[PDB]
Amino acid sequence: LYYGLNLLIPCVLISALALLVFLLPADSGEKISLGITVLLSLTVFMLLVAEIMPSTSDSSPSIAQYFASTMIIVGLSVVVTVIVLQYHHHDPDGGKMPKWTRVILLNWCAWFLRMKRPGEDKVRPACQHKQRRCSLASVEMSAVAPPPASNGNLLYIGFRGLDGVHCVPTPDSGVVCGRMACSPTHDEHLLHGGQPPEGDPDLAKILEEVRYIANRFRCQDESEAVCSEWKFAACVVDRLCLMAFSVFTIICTIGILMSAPNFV
Amino acid sequence: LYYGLNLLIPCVLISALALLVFLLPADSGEKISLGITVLLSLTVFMLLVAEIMPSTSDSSPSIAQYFASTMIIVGLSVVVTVIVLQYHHHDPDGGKMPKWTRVILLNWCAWFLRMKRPGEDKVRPACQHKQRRCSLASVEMSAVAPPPASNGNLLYIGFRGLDGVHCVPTPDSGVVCGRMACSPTHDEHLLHGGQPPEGDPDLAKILEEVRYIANRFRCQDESEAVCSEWKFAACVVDRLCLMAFSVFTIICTIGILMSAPNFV
Amino acid sequence: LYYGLNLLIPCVLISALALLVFLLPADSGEKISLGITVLLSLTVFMLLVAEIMPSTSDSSPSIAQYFASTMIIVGLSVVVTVIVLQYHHHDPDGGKMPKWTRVILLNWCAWFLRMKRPGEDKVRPACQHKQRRCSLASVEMSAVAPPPASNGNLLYIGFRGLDGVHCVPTPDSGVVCGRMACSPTHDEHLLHGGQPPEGDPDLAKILEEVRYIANRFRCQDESEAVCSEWKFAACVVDRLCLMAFSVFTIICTIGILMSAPNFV
Amino acid sequence: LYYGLNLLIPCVLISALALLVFLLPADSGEKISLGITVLLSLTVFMLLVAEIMPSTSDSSPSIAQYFASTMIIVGLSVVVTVIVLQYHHHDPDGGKMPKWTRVILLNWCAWFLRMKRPGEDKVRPACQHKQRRCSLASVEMSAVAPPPASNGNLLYIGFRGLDGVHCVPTPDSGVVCGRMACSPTHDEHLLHGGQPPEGDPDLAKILEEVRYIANRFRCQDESEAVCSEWKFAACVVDRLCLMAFSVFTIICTIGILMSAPNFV
Amino acid sequence: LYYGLNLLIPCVLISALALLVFLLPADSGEKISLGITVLLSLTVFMLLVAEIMPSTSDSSPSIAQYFASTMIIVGLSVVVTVIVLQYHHHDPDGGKMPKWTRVILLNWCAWFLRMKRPGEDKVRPACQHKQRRCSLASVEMSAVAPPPASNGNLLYIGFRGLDGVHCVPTPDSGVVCGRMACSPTHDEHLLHGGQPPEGDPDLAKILEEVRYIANRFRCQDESEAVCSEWKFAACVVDRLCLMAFSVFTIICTIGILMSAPNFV
Repeated sequence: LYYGLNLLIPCVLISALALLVFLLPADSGEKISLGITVLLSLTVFMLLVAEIMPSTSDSSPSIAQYFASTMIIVGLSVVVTVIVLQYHHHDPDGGKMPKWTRVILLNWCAWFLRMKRPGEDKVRPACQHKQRRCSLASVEMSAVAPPPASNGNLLYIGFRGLDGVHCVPTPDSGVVCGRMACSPTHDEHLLHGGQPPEGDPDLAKILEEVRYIANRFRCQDESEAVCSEWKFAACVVDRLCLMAFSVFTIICTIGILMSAPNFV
Repeated sequence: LYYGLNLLIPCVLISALALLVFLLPADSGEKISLGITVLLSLTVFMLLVAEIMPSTSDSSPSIAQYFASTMIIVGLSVVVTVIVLQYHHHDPDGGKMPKWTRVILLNWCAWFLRMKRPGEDKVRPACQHKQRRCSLASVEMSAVAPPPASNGNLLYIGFRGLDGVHCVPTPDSGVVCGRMACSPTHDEHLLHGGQPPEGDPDLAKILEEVRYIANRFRCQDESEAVCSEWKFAACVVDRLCLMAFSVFTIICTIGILMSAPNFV
Repeated sequence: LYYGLNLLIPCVLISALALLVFLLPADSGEKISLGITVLLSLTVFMLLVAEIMPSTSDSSPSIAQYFASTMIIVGLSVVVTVIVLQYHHHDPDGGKMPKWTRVILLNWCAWFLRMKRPGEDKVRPACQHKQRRCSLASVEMSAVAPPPASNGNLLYIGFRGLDGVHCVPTPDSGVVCGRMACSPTHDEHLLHGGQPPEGDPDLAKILEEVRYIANRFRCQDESEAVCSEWKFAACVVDRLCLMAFSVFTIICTIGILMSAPNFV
Repeated sequence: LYYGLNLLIPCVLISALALLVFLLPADSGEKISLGITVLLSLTVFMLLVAEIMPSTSDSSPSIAQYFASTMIIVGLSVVVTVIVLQYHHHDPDGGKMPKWTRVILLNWCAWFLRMKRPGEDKVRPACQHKQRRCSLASVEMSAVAPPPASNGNLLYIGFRGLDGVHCVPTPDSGVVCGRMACSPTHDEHLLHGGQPPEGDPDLAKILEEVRYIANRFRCQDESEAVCSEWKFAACVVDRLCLMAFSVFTIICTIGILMSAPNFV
Repeated sequence: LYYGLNLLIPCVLISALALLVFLLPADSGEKISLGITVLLSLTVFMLLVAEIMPSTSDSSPSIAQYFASTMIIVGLSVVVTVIVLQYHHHDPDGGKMPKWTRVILLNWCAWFLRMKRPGEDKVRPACQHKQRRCSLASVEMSAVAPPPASNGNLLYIGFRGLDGVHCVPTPDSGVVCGRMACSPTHDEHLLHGGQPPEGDPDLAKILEEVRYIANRFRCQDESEAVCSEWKFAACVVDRLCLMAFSVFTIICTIGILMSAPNFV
């Protein structure tokens, strides 16, 4: 009665912790260590195995096969932890070349947020009207800008979209000579009470330095955004590995349960 | 004499450390590891158990049941540690969907600060006057703004409450044409000593860039505030788990004490 | 000859490391783990004890009592480590209510810097003149401001002391109409070369935003100062616990030494 | 059947983790610990060896030689981990004197990005035209500035290249007296509507302080860049050590496989 | 053949790692733990010793003395690690009073950079001319300012040297009334085109707030500089301890080698 419980509780707990390690968010600070830490908890347990199946007295290959399979599984998990952490730095050494895994990471992120399976993708409010049709705004295979949206598309084309209307307004809109809203129509005599349009050119340099420091801060902001994106990609890969290993763990448990009468 | 002490001191110390781990604040840096670290301290101790109850010589299911229960308890604690840490990042992968646990976290935070049990909620200075009544300022089921307070309500409606009087003063107050306090009454001839009301439009752009960098800093401030809120939620969940497991640990100790004569 | 040395060196080293852990500064990042790490170093050592005093072959309660006492001491130390770390975050959950331990922490900090024992408090340069007397500047039981000093009192009453002379100069000093030092005496005709006293009101808004960002930075400065104060309080509590446990460790060592002939 | 598997799976897993540790990016926070952590996982395993080859009962030098070789390999790896981490701080104590390893690190970084082996260096689009020739812009043995490029050469000569045309425009270009583009040709009567060219000298001091704080921020930016360069150098050295130890591990595995029939 | 190798390789590896731990830079984050981590690697190894020299079967004081010496050495190293880390925070509790170890740390830093031994101090380019003589600029026993240099002396006397010529130019230089270089000679009629010398006093307040935030940033810069100095001092003390323990380790190895025939 105590043998089965003492052999099942620790193994089941270790198998559950192995999955919980990946279920944890992308904590690059501790993950790389946590994945190994759990492994240590198994090594000590291996000693107890020597009591029930010594390496020179008892010959029980049945449970030894399952133990070796679990050891290989945890080793592969610890190894893939390093590959996952690799996506957090992207050192210049190379390896995981960019422009290849980004399309897969974006697809995974879109499938996690917007479910794709028939349970929620097909069974949902839909119609055959223009609300689900496609046009020049959807089919952008020719490198067309995205539609105007507040999720990072309206201000994107403006700020990040260099050479656009916000920075290069070459299209003749007629505001410089047709409208007077904050734009005098070819008014060359508009003087600031007898002075030029600018009180002191030093203000221009002050504004330039202010914009320079603002861009310096935006550089760190973009670095933090890239770090967050790398963390999200690592978490997505961890979730994928968890989903993949879930089936293997379930199969191993089913085999150990169905093969228990053969040994016990 | 030495057997009972040697079997009680380590188990009691481990049971106390298991609770102290949750009693620790929400230290995401070490908590995720600490919860596992303590577990290691038990694994080695398990070896000592093999001396008193070998897995193939002695059959003592009485204490084995309690040992397995303690192992399952610590495993569940380590597993819930990961669920708690999950509330610290809220990755885009999903899982703990927001807008559901926030109402429970706020309720727990309000109950911890403002006690709700009869010991302090009912036995306190109270009266049947307007000080405890309700009005349009308390019953805000129609999405009404909170009362004016300095705890994050007076400046909230002003700054975060867009489209309000601070940004969209559409209500005709009469200050633009009835009062002269920092608001000339339709005075179109008010010139800055012969110059327009503004010395140089470049100052407007300088102020705009200053406000832009101020908003950039406020973004990081809000990120830090959200991180602190997530840490507080994790600490609240840890305290809840501690309170829940306290009864289980007390019951286990009472059972081990009352069942000691059966084994010893 | 080897038995006594092998039993004394590890125990003495562990007892010294237990105290050195608290002697370490308030390193919240590693302390919480360090206190537990040392504990692990003892668990393995316990295995060696099983060789000299098996749990079912040898009955030696003499040294077993001291071993259990040391185990309880290290467990209490590890437990108090969590209480110490609790003073580093002060989560909204409650527990260590403020306004109670602050007066004790300040007293401990003043006693550590300014020694209070007769060895250095009484034996020091002193006299019965006004240098050691008290007046309205020392007896501030009526919530009086502290004396003017550069240790955080001169600028404190100025900046942090709202409603004072620096922000609300209600006392009629006579500088607005009696002195002309940076204060024209009721000079309403003082114009900036024909212009108002201010060139552009936009400069006022620029200065206001500059002061706003300065206050935003001062907020983080105050947060860091509070964190440093919490770290100092944790270090003070650690030093107090070290001083308390020093006597217990000395008594345990004296007992083990005087009781050695009984066992050895 | 179980003996060979139980002796091969753990050893192979440890050998793979030893290489994966170096395959991990330059994580100075955990690397220094990770390299040692894996070592611990071997120590416990050594205990199991005592079951198959006790230190006083069985004499099997064949596998003992391979075990000692693996132990020495992991020890050398752990030792070189410290030398790698040394490149992350470069303390004033000395040791790894600069100006010597920089030329090797740059060469390694250029070889990793731009492959040098014949597989990709020689087999690639090339021609005997000027596209592959050399001139005064390529042969810069006389300390000549690099060609103008956007990879850190166009703005480098401008900002970091003190005493240049951007800061010391001594070459007579003729813009001060030949061109009027933002440079009045010796126009001494150009007044800002009756005022000097500058409205207020205080703006000059404001711009000077703005540039001072910008340089203060650039100092931290350069510190972060140097830290990133040190991390990249550490990662390059780790990859080099990995490539070096790969051949040794392969040779050890081949020897253990070919020498298995002698022992088994 | 296997006994000697199995007893020498682990001990030698541990002795080398003990020194490599100190050879590592002053990593306060991991050092405090690393020093203890290595210790754990020894505890497990101690178990193996019980196989060759049980605590109740074999009496071998020869190697037991060396084992106890190594244990005491590693314990003293771990203890001194805490004293080294103490120099990283300098808590208000006291202990290592400043103004005493600073002169020793500076001397050690100067001896490490500028070698003092005859191998490099005496054997170097030197002469008996004024290049090696002393004058009022070298003998500064009367608290004289250091010579003008770019290593932190030219700008030091200017910025940090309050009450100097940069802030208190009391010496009558004659520039206020003798030179017109950015200093009108008692020109009271110099008006900014009919306006006072300053366009708007608000610019003075803006510059004052800019300087205030610059000083706030300089405060954090000085804090980081002090932290770096403390880290350098800790690294210097670690190197000193390494050099001290090198002789002890060499003596222990020589003794173990010369005393091997007595035991083996």
